[PDB]
Amino acid sequence: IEAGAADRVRILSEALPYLQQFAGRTVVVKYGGAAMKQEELKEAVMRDIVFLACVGMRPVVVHGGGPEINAWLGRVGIEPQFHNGLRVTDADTMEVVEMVLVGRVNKDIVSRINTTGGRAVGFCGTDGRLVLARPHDQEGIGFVGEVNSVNSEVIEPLLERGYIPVISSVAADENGQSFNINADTVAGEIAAALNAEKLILLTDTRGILEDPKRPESLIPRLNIPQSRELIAQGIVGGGMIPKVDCCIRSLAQGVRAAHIIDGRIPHALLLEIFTDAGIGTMIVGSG
Amino acid sequence: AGAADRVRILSEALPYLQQFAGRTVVVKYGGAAMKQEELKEAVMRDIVFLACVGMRPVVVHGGGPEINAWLGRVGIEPQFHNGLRVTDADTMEVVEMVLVGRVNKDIVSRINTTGGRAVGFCGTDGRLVLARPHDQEGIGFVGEVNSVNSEVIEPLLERGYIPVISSVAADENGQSFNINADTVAGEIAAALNAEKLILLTDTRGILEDPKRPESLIPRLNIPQSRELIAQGIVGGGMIPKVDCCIRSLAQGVRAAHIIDGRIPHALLLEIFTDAGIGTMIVGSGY
Amino acid sequence: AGAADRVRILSEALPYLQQFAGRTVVVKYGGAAMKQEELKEAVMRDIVFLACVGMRPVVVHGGGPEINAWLGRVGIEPQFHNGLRVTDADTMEVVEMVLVGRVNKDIVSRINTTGGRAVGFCGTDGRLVLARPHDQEGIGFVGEVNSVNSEVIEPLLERGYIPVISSVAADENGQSFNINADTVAGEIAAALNAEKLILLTDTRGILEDPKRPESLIPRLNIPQSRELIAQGIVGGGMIPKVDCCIRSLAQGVRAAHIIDGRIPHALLLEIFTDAGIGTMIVGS
Amino acid sequence: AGAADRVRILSEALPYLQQFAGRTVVVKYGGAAMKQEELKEAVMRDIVFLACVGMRPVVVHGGGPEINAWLGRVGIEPQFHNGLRVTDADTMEVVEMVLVGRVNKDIVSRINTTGGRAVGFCGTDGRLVLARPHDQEGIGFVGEVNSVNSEVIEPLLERGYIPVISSVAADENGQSFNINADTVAGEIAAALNAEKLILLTDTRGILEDPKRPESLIPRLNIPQSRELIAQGIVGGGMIPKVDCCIRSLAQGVRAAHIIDGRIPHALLLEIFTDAGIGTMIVGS
Amino acid sequence: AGAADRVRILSEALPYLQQFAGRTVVVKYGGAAMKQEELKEAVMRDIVFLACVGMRPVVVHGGGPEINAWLGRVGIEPQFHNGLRVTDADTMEVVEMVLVGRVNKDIVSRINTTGGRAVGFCGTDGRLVLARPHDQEGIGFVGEVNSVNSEVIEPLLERGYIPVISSVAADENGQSFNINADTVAGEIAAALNAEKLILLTDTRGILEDPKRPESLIPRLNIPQSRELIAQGIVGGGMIPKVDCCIRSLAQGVRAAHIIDGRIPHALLLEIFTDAGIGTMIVGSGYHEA
Amino acid sequence: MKKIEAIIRPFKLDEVKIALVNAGIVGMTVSEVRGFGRQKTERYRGSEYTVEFLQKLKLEIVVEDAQVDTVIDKIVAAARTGEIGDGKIFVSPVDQTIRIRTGEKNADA
Amino acid sequence: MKKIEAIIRPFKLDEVKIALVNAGIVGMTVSEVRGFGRQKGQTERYRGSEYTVEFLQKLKLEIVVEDAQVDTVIDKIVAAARTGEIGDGKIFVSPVDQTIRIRTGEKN
Amino acid sequence: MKKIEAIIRPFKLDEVKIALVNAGIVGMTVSEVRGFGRQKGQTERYRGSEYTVEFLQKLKLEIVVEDAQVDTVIDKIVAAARTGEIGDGKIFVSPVDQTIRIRTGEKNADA
Ligand SMILES: CC(=O)N[C@@H](CCC(=O)O)C(=O)O
Ligand SMILES: CC(=O)N[C@@H](CCC(=O)O)C(=O)O
Ligand SMILES: CC(=O)N[C@@H](CCC(=O)O)C(=O)O
Ligand SMILES: CC(=O)N[C@@H](CCC(=O)O)C(=O)O
Ligand SMILES: CC(=O)N[C@@H](CCC(=O)O)C(=O)O
Ligand SMILES: [Cl-]
Ligand SMILES: [Cl-]
Ligand SMILES: [Cl-]
Ligand code: NA
Ligand code: NA
Ligand code: NA
Ligand code: NA
Ligand code: NA
Repeated sequence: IEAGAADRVRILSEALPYLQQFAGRTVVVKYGGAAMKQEELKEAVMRDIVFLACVGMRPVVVHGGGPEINAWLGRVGIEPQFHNGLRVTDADTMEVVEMVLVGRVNKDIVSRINTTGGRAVGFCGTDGRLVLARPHDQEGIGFVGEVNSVNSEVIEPLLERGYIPVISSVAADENGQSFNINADTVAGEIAAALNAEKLILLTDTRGILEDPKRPESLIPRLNIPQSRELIAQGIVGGGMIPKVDCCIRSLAQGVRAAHIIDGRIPHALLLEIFTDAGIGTMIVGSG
Repeated sequence: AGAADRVRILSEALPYLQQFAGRTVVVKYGGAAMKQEELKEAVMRDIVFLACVGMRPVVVHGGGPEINAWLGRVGIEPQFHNGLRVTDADTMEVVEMVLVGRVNKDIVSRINTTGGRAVGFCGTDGRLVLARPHDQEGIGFVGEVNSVNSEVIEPLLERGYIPVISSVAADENGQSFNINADTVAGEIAAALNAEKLILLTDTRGILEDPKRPESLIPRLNIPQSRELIAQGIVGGGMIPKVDCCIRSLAQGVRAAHIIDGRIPHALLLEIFTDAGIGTMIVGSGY
Repeated sequence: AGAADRVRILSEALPYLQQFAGRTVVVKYGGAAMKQEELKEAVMRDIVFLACVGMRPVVVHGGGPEINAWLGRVGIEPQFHNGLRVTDADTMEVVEMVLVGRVNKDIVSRINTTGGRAVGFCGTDGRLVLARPHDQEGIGFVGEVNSVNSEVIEPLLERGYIPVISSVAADENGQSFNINADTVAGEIAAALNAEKLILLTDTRGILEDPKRPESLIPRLNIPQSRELIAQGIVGGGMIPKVDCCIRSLAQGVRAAHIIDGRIPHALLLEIFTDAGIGTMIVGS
Repeated sequence: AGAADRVRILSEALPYLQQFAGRTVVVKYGGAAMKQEELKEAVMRDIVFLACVGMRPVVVHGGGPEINAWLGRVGIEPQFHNGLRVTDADTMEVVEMVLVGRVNKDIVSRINTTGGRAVGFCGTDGRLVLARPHDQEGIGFVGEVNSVNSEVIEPLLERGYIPVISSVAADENGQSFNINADTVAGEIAAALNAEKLILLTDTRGILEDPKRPESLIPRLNIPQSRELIAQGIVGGGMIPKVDCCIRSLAQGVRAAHIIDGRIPHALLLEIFTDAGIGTMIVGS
Repeated sequence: AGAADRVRILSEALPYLQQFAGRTVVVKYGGAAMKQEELKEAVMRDIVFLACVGMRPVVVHGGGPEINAWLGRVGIEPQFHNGLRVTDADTMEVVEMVLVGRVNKDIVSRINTTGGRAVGFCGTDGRLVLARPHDQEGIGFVGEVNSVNSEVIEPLLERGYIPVISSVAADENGQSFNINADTVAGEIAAALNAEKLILLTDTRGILEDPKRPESLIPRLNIPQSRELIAQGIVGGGMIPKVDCCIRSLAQGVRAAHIIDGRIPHALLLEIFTDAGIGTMIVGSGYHEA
Repeated sequence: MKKIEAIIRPFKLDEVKIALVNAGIVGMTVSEVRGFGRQKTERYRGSEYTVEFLQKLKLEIVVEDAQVDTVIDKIVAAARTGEIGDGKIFVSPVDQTIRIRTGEKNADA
Repeated sequence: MKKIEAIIRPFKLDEVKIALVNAGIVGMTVSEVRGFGRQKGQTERYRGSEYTVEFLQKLKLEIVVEDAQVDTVIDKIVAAARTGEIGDGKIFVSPVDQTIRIRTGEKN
Repeated sequence: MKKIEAIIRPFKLDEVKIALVNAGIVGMTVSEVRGFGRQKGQTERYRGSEYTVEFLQKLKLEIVVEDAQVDTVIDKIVAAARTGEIGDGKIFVSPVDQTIRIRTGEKNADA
């Protein structure tokens, strides 16, 4: 007997163990692909990030934005070019990359978090030398960078005070030249720097499948040697290789867990953190 | 794929989580919520939830029924005058042992195993509450709150602990006094400048027409509450509860809630839902 | 022994160093100082100097010319109504990309390589500046400063970082707005309770007689500034600059300077010399 | 329309200011720098400059000549065993009064009026320096530094004060001892883990050939310095100075400078110029 | 058994220890307390005791007799104009050397070896005291306290050190001035918002009838003190001491004590006993009419 | 022309302000104040007090003679809790009012 | 009916309060204030320092009283707050038209 | 005899004080105050932000003066405190019956 309607409450109460498990922990999310393209997914990502902060965790958003860049390159008469995964980026292209990622996309994210009620602060690597860039090993592709160093001093106090850093993947040379860095690898390095509990890559895939020709042979949990074996067996292929490499490289530096998850589904973040639903593969440095 | 959407019931909770971020909530835990196992477990889970989610719950409690049981075991007969327990020297000793020793540690213990970090006090610990004798005379060592000093518990609150406070407090000379738990809860709230005082009660809240259940008044202010008392609409043991709310609101507590502790998860229902589990009384309206 | 000296000059700077110890200085960096390479390099060296010597520089900037160049590259036409840029949805997107993305990071980058530690914001970062639509209508997404929240930048200032702030800020609902950089600089100054607001300008300061370029007024107060406006002695695009100074001074900024950004090391010349590179306006 | 363009010079000082930002510099002030009015005024100006510009100057001093004057006024004859002052009970009383009471407060006083904030200690204040008797017997109350406790001065340094330390320190039982000011300076430097120890000296530095004015050795390391001693190229009263530098470097002070205090602004010349006012000895 | 109801005494001190927990006490150390060895040792032990037990002692001192001895050794003849020392350029130099150099470090030194941690200043250190010339002209470099800045010693106090302050302070241009140590003690007390100012003196306190002890007045307030001056009951060199107390009380110091430094452990006797070693003056104004 | 000082409970500020603005009241100052107004005890942050000073707010408005009664009613209604410590209102004469930026004057009673 | 404002030395609050309560004075407010009052080319001592024209921390004490009570209340304040040193403060007396208790509505 | 209360912009204190002292004004108190003077259609700027109806930090300056001095004191305050921007403040003039110096007892009930 006898009143009331929603029990949001029982579900709320059931979230306790998960809330308890990651209290105060740092979570670095690489936001891109479909989660960034489609409006519904994008709104949910912003709501989940705000949720995480509000509930006592420390979300960090890292992003790039290939499609958005392509659109602007088109508007200026430049034709998009790629060399095995990485964007071929000349002086002219680099200017646009910078303007799009730092100026437009970054402030779209900060802006949305702000109106959802979080307090977001947008950086690129060059702000406070958060990320120092060096040229990527791959020659002949212009100003594509590798992360030479990360200095988290600029964002740590902000994190302690409850702000949500939103970090674009562009970073300056030690001489001031901007470089285009792959956002996954920036996310992994920030995670390593922050000694993060989780690195989460929002991805256009279901995770890692053991058999591609068998939709949900989804591998829930892998460790490093196991991941290596999958690469060597070609089970992990194409554009999944750099993603796995990025996870391994981050885990080896002490990040507790790396998640390659399906950003194509609404609320992917909350689904990963607070559910046992199979939205992706966790890769760990342990067991 | 996938089965539970706990997730979107989670996402919908956001505005409520945002609304009370960092805010202090003083809950007076008693009655059915304390008697039945089902409700007791939920109360502990709710308190732990509030802390975990960034709010600052404070539990205040008494335990009339548990006292009665012990008095019976020692050959003392329970006695009451107008709501308050007639407590002589002998009775006071038992009251103290039950409330401070047994009931308090049951609450602290349960929060601890639920994964919170509770610390149990009574008024005499760090002079949290200084007692003076109650105005009603001939009822023995029944106390009124003479002063509250929150210095002992706020650093603990800042650090995320859950204070659990029993309603017993010492005289300035060391004599224990039995204080009504509602009024202790109200004064702690006032001291902490709390966002909410919430009384877990054995009633639906305040009914406008006591003969009709649907007449539950969701929101009242002070003059309105006074007007209900004067009209006899608020009566019996609801009067001291309303008085305690008014007294607390006047000292700057933002809102007081008289809610139905007989229902599982009453706390979460009040904080995070628009369900009618009680009456909110505010110092500003209507 | 002994070549340059170089030390006497250094020793003579003491009273100026002493005078502004720990003080906050908000510099609006624009016009020629931003266009020409020599001046630009000197501005960055001066900002780094101020920090390094114990003061608290804050750089605020816009960048009209560099916006124009990009608008051109995308087939959009530059358009202005009485000083303010007419900025539609499409234009606003480019304004944002240029100011926040390109110009802001050029400044941050250069300070960094000069040896300072710069951090670049726009109004929307941490809600540093909340925008509202400008009173002037039919000019699109031109903003006014609705509120400033300095909480995001002062711990950074405490720690010795140089905030570099672009004049773009979001609406309460997330819509970007284009705000005039002088007015942003004035409001940041007011928020920070700054010692000085300095506008780097393409003029000598305020002249008593426009035909007589040696007629520079070194010091003015508010009522005096108002009289000059009313007499037409201050005119054209000098009016909004003076208004911005007055508005800032009334909120408690100690002094406002309209100085000549066309001259190398304008900043140091103002702070550490008695050279006439501009007009100081004070609240007394 | 410029004039005293002190500004290029000021801008050029940036790399030096950057290089020693926040660093601690312990200066032993004595000799001609302390005797002549012009030099003295410049020393005080340079110390105040260093603090004001973000560094952490510490002044350590003795004052042999001043002591001699007072001993004369009281009918005591000055006496020296090789380098060190022969100081009996009576002499020690005067040494204390002169160094702690007169000379120390002259320095503190002048820094204060130049706009710094100086605080004067001797070793006995807060047990900054605990004295033990010097190894050399028969010379009375000459001390060595037994221990240094920097706890008393480092909060003061953190708050921007300029400690001025006289070289007198008490025994563990309360007896004052006279310590050589170079060695006190070196030990304070070691305690503070100082960036530099600078000795203001009545010499050009260390000459590679005492009779070649431009033979000034600009930079030495420890084994090199040892070699110069063993070859007699460093002799007389330069030996203890070099020893004191070596002793200090071995404890972790980055660089020790023996410089010409006879020249105005010696301090700034060393820190902010590449002029040859002395020899730097390093632990590298 | 004992010999050990040393405890009973220790336990009885409790209320006094409770009363002044954490409080600041500025003691002007001079006269016989400073001359005789037994009294001197006890003063240093009492100061160390106060700190160790949680209070915050500050020692302020001059040293007229010591100065006289040194003036003599240099061929200078001591000279006074009604209380204040006539101090020319030459005399000023010696005053400085004696008070700052010799006497101050004797105090600091002794506290240190008794197990406290003393730090010695004069007014010029950190501009603790800024001097201006005294109103009385023709007496050379005698100063008045122009300002006090306690920023230099506050943190030291917070950290449990015992400041020992000599009464010499510089002009704003750098010239040393000789200030009366009572008045320096009173102004430091005011600056520190001290609980007590205590003057160690060569008198029993204030006697009601001076040609008869002990008409010792235990407690006075301001109007009452003024009354005693106007009636001549407080006279001679007691006037400036009372003036200094009044001046300090009016600035918010809770109580001023003129006590007998001639008796061993005068300080503890005052703080922890109800013994009559002096007169307490408080800032109230109750005198009847 | 009259000055109205109302000593009020701090939490009541916003409610009283809203009532006054709605009654057409334009200018207003608040200051922090401690007070006691004792009939027989007052509660404050949980404690009982008799004669000690308790944190309250002093709200000051200047108003036309004719507006006085309704402004009082408005304040009383907005600030009352019915518990001891509710505060007091004082009415006193004002001769003249000057706006600093315009120089504009005013004289009523 | 009169308002009495007394600017006083902060440490004097308790003594003045006690004098007023004993004189039968019931309601009272204090606020923190800075002031300067002095002449005639003569200095106020505050926290050890000399001041001429700068604002020094004082307390403003306000009471409302019956016309007949004014003189004895003044005497009472003067006697309780006086030290005789510069900086003792001032008392101002001004008219009050009306008094209203907020909880009862009772006019005076 | 009149009391003059001036609500002013905090930074203006020193300039107003100097103007008053020079006008021969002797005694003076300041207190910290929050205020709003809300001319509708118009917001006040304070530390960068726009405000309509919220309380903003100001200073309350109080002097007691002779009837004859009132007009020139007002002029002096107005001239010293004005910026021309909204938020400049207000001056109130009210009667004072009597003045007593605490240390001397000297009462001013001017004629
Ligand atoms: C080097 C490189 O390819 N950078 C990416 C950045 C975008 C992202 O990582 O999402 C690019 O498209 O230019
Ligand atoms: C005085 C009094 O009646 N105390 C209550 C305490 C329990 C409660 O109120 O919850 C009692 O039962 O003794
Ligand atoms: C509104 C407006 O015109 N903004 C400027 C940018 C900032 C500035 O240059 O001051 C513009 O040129 O678009
Ligand atoms: C021991 C000794 O000779 N001390 C030095 C004082 C300190 C110094 O100047 O080095 C002296 O001449 O007495
Ligand atoms: C001015 C003056 O008389 N100074 C004192 C020293 C300080 C003191 O002992 O009071 C003196 O005898 O010279
Ligand atoms: Cl009341
Ligand atoms: Cl006076
Ligand atoms: Cl206005
Ligand atoms: Na999971
Ligand atoms: Na609800
Ligand atoms: Na200048
Ligand atoms: Na050099
Ligand atoms: Na005593």
